[PDB]
Amino acid sequence: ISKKITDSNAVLLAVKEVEALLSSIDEIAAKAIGKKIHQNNGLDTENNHNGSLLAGAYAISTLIKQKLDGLKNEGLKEKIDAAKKCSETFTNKLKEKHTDLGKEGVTDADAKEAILKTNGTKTKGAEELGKLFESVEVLSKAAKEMLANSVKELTSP
Amino acid sequence: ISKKITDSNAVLLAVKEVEALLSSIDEIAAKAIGKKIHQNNGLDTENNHNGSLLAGAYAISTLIKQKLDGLKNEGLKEKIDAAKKCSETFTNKLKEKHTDLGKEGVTDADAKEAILKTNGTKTKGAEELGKLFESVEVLSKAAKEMLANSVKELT
Amino acid sequence: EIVMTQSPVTLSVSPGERATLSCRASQSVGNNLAWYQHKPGQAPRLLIYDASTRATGIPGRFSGSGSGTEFTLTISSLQSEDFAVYYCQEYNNWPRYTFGQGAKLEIRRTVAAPSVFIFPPSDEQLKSGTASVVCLLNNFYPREAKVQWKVDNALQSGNSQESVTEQDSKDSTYSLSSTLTLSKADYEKHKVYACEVTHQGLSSPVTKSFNRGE
Amino acid sequence: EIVMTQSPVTLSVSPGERATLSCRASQSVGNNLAWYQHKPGQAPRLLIYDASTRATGIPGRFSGSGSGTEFTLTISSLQSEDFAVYYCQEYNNWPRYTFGQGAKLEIRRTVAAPSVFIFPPSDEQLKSGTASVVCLLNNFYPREAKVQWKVDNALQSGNSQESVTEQDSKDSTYSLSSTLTLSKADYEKHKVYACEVTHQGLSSPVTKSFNRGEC
Amino acid sequence: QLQLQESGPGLVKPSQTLSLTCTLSGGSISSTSYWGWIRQPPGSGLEWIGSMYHSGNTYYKSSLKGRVTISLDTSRTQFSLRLTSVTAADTAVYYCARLGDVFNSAMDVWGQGTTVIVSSASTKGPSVFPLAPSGTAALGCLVKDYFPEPVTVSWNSGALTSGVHTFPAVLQSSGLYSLSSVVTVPSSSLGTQTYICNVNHKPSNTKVDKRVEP
Amino acid sequence: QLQLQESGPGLVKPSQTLSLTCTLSGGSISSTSYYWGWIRQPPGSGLEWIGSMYHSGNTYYKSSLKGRVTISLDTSRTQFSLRLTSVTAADTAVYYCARLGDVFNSAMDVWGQGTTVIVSSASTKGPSVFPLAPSGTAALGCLVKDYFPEPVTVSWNSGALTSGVHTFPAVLQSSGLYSLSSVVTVPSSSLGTQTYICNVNHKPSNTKVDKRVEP
Ligand SMILES: [Cl-]
Ligand SMILES: [Pr+3]
Ligand SMILES: [Pr+3]
Repeated sequence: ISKKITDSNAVLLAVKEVEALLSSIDEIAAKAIGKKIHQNNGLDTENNHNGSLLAGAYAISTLIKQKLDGLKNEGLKEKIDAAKKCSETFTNKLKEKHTDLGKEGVTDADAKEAILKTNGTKTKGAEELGKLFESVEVLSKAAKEMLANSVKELTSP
Repeated sequence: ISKKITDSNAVLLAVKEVEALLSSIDEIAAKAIGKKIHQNNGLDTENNHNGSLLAGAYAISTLIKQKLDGLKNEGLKEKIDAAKKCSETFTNKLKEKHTDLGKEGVTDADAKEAILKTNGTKTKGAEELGKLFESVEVLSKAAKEMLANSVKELT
Repeated sequence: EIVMTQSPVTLSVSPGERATLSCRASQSVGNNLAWYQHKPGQAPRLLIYDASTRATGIPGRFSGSGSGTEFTLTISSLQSEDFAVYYCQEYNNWPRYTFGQGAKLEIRRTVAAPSVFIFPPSDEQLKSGTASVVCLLNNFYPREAKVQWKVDNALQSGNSQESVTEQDSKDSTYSLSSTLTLSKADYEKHKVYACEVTHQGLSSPVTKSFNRGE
Repeated sequence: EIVMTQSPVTLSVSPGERATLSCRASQSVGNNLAWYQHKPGQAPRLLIYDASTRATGIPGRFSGSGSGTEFTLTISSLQSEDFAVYYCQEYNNWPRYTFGQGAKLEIRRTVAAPSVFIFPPSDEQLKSGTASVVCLLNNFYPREAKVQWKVDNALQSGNSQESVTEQDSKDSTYSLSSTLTLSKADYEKHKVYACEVTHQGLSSPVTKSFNRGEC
Repeated sequence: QLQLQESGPGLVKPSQTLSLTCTLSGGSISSTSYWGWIRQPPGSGLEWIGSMYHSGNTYYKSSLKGRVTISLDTSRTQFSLRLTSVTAADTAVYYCARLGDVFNSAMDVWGQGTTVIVSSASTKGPSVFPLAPSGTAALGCLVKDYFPEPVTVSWNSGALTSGVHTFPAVLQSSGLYSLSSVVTVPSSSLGTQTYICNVNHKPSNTKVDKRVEP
Repeated sequence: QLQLQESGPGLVKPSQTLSLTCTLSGGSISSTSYYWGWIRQPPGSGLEWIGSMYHSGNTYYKSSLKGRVTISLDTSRTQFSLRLTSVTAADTAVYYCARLGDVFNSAMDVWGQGTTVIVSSASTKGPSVFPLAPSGTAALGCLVKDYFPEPVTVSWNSGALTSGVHTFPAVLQSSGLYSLSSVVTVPSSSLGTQTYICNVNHKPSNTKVDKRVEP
């Protein structure tokens, strides 16, 4: 019971930090692609200068993979390893498409094609990010139920 | 004994995702300022084009404010508001310094002064970022024992 | 192809007694079932989840078993508030749910025969072109009752809509109105309009009628 | 500015018996105390946290009370593995700690008198310039022992270094060596060099000495 | 704190799209997650529509597949329901609800409920008809062919409350609603006490005060 | 899984800066926080907390180490570093890093192996080895003096004599050099029959000296 709860809680905190990191990528894609800081609106449009943001996006992406490496549980091993492959495929795609993403002047369209998972066309990484998102979300569902059934040890066996 | 364990975990998850967002700024500040994607190294140097990166930093910064606003706990009320106040000073400072931060060609130095809290000089927002990290962590410290004392009630 | 079936669609228990609602799944939803209260005029409330556990805030009179395809929600000593519909819910594919039909939980009372009244169409309505003959069942219980229209002893069908009232706050009874809608053309043709009422509290079906124009 | 004080610095328990450590706080640290085990050659192990609950991996023979300034680590039926230094720790300031001084916990056995030997400096040493007179106490218990040097009955002070051995694995006794260091010039001045040994297992203090070569 | 608040316009034409927005208050898309929509059509129980995720991945009932889309608003205060194209069997009350948590998952914090009617417009004021009575007697009012719902009826400007039943409205084939409100009075007061029913429909102004005569 | 691995240089001259880095294994600074803190144990004394860090980088210092210590976290967050300046003698100690954290205990959970750092005014030296001649058992031994740095290993008859041997912990003399002595108990009847040679081996200086003791 006590060993169950503390160890089961660790993974949920572990997984939900990955989801928080993913939302950092998703949020800059939705609200910061093609934008600049403005004193009143907070952000203002600046088209086709998304180069440094993509580096920051990839920066968070590799921080995500490191955290996926720190997750270890025999029950969740299959879903964590499946999550392990997906972030690696995403990070590799940004490397693969460096000719369009490795400059300061990356177009909005190609920037969105890389990190905006809700974009129309998703051939520069957004497919892999969504595939990654689904793998991570499949992990939260299994990890959350592992915690709850550890706590369902309050009433009923 | 049943409700509190679930309730405090909600508080812990809420705070630790703020820090996880807080960690998203830092890592981009540490590894992406003055950088570009490279097919082999993963990142390579590209100086003085940090505008969209810093715009992204502020984007997560206001996502942090949204998350601190969703926090409500009677005990942590004074400390949550303090983290709320700190988040606004950071976001206000970044917009306040738009003359240097709102363009594609923000220098590497100015970006580090804005979002790299361990930089040498911190006159463009990193000071307010430091205060924000410190205010949130005092909130994280309180939340950790808030959960733990719920579970040490088994023996 | 996941089916949830509540055992009675309506359930009648006197206040203070035990209520046993049942839910049955076409196949094991396992340890994943929910029970809801829904009073008319509010959002549904979550009562039980994981098929045993009560959402905190709800009284101890509600309880639930489960663990497979048997499922039961029991309110021991249900009170005045507890009369509503209760649905069960599958979430064994967690983002995906299937509700049940629901099961009304009625105040149980002793049989009361209906007071039957019949009303001729209004004159202001007959100059509008249509005629509406309304037949009312008053302060009756149980709800099961059937009213059929006879026009010159001709059984009418497909031209009446009936509506029932909520179980009365004081008397825990029902009221029902069946309204026959015809045009002046069909109303002018015939003379005898009768509604016949069958209810458990009537020794034999009661009929009340009127001829249009004394 | 928060003081943790383990009440006995040393504790001697027979194998198989109970041990009771105590820790005292200068002011209320509340229910925030940790107990660490430390064997020579290894890192400390965490035993107790929140002053009541044992760290996972450690046997149930370890126990802990607390809730204020009283604190006790109690080992019921401690075995050979359990003999080491034990620290208590205040951590009621979240990243800031203060340990205690430590408390060694030793094997208890019957009193054993020391075997006393004395050694004159070597001939190879006196042409190097310095002289080192060694007096060793061998296979004794308890550790409390006193060794004092007299050169021509001049009681020496401030010129000896003593070193003690680990509690012996087989017989659980100690050895100690006090080393008297003089220069050749000062070693040449005097003739009688004696170390006297005071121990609980000696009827009266034993002294062993030498004159500067045979006579 | 955990407060869900419903959406904009009902009364959408058939074959059109009804769009609803569920907005959070005192809450955010956090830990890092809330999802899902639920509906209840008239004469039928609740049924799940679809579920979402804080990322945005959606799962649908698969009889609404291709029809529904659930969406997450960036600046994630709110999420939206989109239903197209809409039959009259889509007329229902739609609920948004938080269908999740760490320790119960399904289906925990509910919205207040918003009503959406799918009909071919023609907002209409009611025509009100009396129900003249024949040891008690019964009288009432007939409210016919109005849309949309609701109408509110009071007798003697609210001075007659005991014995009254205002029935739930019925949907007749014309696509307009009709109901009737009945009251029992002592048969001795026919011609003694005046009875007037006040009909109040908000969509159109249509407040009529009609007297009933034995 | 939860593994801490220790650090660099073990011998810096006083008044200089010593730097240590602890690298994580099977883990990262995650959830969003783990693996803060440094600890040291100086010779002849107990453990004391040095400082604490945070996943952000916020640092908390003991004081009496104020202005002296700096703890830093490496971006690409595999390791964190200790910086101690300036370092007198008595900063020489055994240094531990530790995870001073977990969700359910606020101290002090995953420990390193311990690393030794000696603060001394250099002058690395091979040892001088001197005999301890014997006078129903008898005692003889070796005095291994004036060497630096530690450790030395002593063996008798190339490891053929182990019963009765006690090699004492080395002591630091006022000169800043270390010395120890290794003694043996022998049956007194075997003097002149059995040869006794003590083997002294210093790793820092590649000195192997074999000294015989003779009555
Ligand atoms: Cl800390
Ligand atoms: Pr379950
Ligand atoms: Pr505590």
